[PDB]
Amino acid sequence: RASVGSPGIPAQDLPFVIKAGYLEKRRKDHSFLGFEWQKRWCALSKTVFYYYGSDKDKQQKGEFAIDGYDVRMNNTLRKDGKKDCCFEICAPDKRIYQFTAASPKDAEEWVQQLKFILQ
Repeated sequence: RASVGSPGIPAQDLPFVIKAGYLEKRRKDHSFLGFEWQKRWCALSKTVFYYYGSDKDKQQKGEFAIDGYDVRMNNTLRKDGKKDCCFEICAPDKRIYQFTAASPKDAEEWVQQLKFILQ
């Protein structure tokens, strides 16, 4: 872990938000209670991607800088009728954040926005 954690910032207060919206993020955990894909309010503040339980939370569940990462649509992350709504953001250390959007267009807009930054 880091020596000093990321400051908690209310969702409403985030600066320089390029794009924001509800997505579902896939759980890492093999064994869990509830759904694999958990609803998260996501926001890209400059190059930092924040995620929250809701768009009114006072503190993020987590965040990461996208610098040096890659992004793609991925139609294999689920079998359900949402197969064409999923994309992932891949880090230099092969950590992956995997997301489902409300529609294929919504996912593609996220990817385009991120892809345009990752250069």
